[PDB]
Amino acid sequence: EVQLVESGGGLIQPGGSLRLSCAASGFTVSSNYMSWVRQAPGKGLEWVSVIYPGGSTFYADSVKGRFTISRDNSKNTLYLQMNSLRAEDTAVYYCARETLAFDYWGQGTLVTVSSASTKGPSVFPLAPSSKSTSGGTAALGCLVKDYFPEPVTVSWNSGALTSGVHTFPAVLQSSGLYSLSSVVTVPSSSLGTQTYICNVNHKPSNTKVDKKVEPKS
Amino acid sequence: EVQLVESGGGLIQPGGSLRLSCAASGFTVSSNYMSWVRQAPGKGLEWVSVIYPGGSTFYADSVKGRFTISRDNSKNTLYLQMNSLRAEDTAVYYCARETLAFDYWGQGTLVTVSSASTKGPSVFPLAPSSKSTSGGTAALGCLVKDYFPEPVTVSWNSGALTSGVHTFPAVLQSSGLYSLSSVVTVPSSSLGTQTYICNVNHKPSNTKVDKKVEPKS
Amino acid sequence: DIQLTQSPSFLSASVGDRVTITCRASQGISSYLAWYQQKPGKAPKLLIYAASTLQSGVPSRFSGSGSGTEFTLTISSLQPEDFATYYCQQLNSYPPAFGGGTKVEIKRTVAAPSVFIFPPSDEQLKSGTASVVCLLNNFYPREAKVQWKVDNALQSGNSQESVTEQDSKDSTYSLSSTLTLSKADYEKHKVYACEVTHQGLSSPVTKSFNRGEC
Amino acid sequence: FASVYAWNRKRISNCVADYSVLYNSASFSTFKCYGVSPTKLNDLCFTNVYADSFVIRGDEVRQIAPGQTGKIADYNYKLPDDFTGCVIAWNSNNLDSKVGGNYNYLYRLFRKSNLKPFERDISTEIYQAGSTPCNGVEGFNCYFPLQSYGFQPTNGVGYQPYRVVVLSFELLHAPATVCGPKKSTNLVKNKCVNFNFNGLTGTGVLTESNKKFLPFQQFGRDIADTTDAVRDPQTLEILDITPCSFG
Ligand SMILES: *[C@@H]1O[C@H](CO)[C@@H](O[C@@H]2O[C@H](CO)[C@@H](O)[C@H](O)[C@H]2NC(C)=O)[C@H](O)[C@H]1NC(C)=O
Repeated sequence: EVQLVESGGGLIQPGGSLRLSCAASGFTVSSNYMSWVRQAPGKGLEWVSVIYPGGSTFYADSVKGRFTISRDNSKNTLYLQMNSLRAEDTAVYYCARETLAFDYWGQGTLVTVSSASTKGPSVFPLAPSSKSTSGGTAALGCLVKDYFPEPVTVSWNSGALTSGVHTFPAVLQSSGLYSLSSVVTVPSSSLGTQTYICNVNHKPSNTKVDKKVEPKS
Repeated sequence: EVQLVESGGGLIQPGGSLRLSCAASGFTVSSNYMSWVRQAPGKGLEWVSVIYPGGSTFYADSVKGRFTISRDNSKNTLYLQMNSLRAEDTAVYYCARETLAFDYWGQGTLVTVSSASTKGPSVFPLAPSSKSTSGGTAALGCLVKDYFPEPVTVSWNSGALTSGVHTFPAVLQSSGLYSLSSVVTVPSSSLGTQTYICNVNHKPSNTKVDKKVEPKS
Repeated sequence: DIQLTQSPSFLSASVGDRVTITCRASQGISSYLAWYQQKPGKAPKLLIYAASTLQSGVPSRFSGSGSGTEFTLTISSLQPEDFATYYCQQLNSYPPAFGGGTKVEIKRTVAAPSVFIFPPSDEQLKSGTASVVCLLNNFYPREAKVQWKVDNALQSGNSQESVTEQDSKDSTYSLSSTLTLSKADYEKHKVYACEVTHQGLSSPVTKSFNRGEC
Repeated sequence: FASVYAWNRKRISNCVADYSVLYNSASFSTFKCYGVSPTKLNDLCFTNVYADSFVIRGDEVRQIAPGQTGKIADYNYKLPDDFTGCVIAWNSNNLDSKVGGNYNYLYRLFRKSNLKPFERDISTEIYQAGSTPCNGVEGFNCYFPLQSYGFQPTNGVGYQPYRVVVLSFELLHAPATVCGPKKSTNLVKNKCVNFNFNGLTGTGVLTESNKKFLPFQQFGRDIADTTDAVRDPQTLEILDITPCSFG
């Protein structure tokens, strides 16, 4: 029935700002209790703000002030204009239609780092090897390292291989930059035979690189 | 002299919106009576809005309110920001420079369907056959069916053959999707001899497929 | 009260002749309007000024005749290249009223159609539906009849036609009729036939195939 | 009358204005008053009255009003936003429209910028449209700025000529000027009455006199300074004023 979608997340520094648009795909945002739910990664949820069908605000505890909600019924859009982010909210944002309980609430992200990295990958191919080979299968992958702007994706063969493809959670180094490695197993009879090209895309930047993984020389 | 071009048409649903830019290729849109003329397909024209050299609006009858015109002289652009389209305007839009009469008015389209199809073609080649053959010539073509997003094009050999190539008006089925077939005649001595590949392009989507038509097996 | 202008549409003629089109005005208007030429799939172009002072960049074939009401345009010595509609307007007043448009045909004589029937492609029968196309190529009188027959049963209510604009070169029409069936129902009959009736044919022409015969 | 793009401007001045002969003439198709409702005009006084005159179409009489837009109010004749006077308009098809078209009534249809209120512009420069200097030559990128109503007697209403007069009462800072009318009744005698003689308000019995004022003196006074005689403005006869009885 109702398929709420949201847009507006990105990266910014303190004292910044940002408008989020809970695009009410679905009907009648003019007369429904709507709200913003927040969670930091690895943490439980948290509640932010709420609009009444009739107009009221009641913001949360720590984000009291400095944070503004509104709606637009003719456009069927909820508007969340924030500013002066203590950067301590770096979180994954949700907007949900409270219907006597909740449910019906899309998703959308944000990060408020106090830096300006947004560099992108450093990609290497981790070759299939006999030390990775065992019997019928052997594993190969791609190591994408040293990037700040958290959302990064690596696919295998433009999205073709879904078997054995497993991207591991990115790791945050002491340098302050993230790194990860995605690996997939494939029959050992098929070491170099078919195509295995990892497609690296960095969305905050505009990096797109395809790297082929082949057995060691 | 003056060669008004316009841009901004597409597809949207009710309560939507859209800015149209009558790009004044040509001079002095700062001091001319400009207007928007509308026609539904198969129908006569209709008048929408008008700007004065000095600023006034006077919108039409049914589109009274909910519809906004403006200019930009330094950019030489007319701006038509509409919203909340009753979808009952699905029409072919024109912007004309009223010079004591009218004339000088480019073209530009729009559709406001309450659906979200935008699928694309279903292409088949209609082979040249003896039942289509008669004496010196025989006809072959391409059937492109079941698509919603009205503007679709089929060319013959990347635009090479202009003789006998005739695309027939698309037909709207009960299913709600369009369909059409484009056919071209070619000497019967040349059934399979040369290249006859129909190039199907669907612009609202991004479909591009070339289909070869050959005599029946 | 708005003006409602009217026009006696659907003209038909030959080349080099005289034709005359009037435009009613169902209120007292003065003498300021305008005529337009709308070729199909294009932008209009105004010919007659706010009365009869034909705007420049036009040939000497149009003769706008103005009055208080009942305005009238006249083409003398036609030329094969005016395949479009002609509208009225009404300058001066902001919200203006438009006409109804007059398409004009170009009489030819008697040119029968080339007929051609196309069976459904093997790709489509996989999908589970069968389109059976029948084409009528070049032809003056558009008043053509397309009768589909399936195993000699006249088929009613599963076809659609469309027709092209009168051709700017040879002033002919072309018509495509599509018969739509399910794969299941298609596979239940043998002969598919398309019988075309037309003034240039002494008796109707049938093009037909037999499902499943290479 | 006068064109619409060069309206006239008559400055009515000190006199006795009777807006009742206007208000009740029933020959006017439009009589709107803005600063002041019509019936109270013959009871007020201003410094100056201006009267502007011109001729327009039938359905452009709705742009002669404070706060409108359109080719007439934009650049032909603009009324300020706190107008005070009244606008009068009546149809004149038989006088101004002539068979074959009366092409002597023009209006301006192009201007750089809308008029200031009560501003007037009779220039005839070519409205240079295209960046290309017109050089005073017609053609493309340059329009003549004046068009003409071609009025014809067989025109539907709303295309027949209407004549318009805009009265604008203004009050600068002078000492006085034109005033409405002076409604007066009849003079009775030999009865204790409540009287007003062009300003002199009093009570008493009025009686025929036999004194003779000088021909510029209005009323007479007694010793101890009480009004005891008046002169009737209309007939110019002296009347004594005695108090009515008390005791
Ligand atoms: C004011 O007007 C009245 C009439 O409206 C004048 O009365 C006239 O007086 C003369 C005397 O010289 C008579 O012969 C006329 O017959 C009167 N007219 C009427 C209608 O009665 C009066 O004279 C005017 N005031 C002044 C100062 O002249």
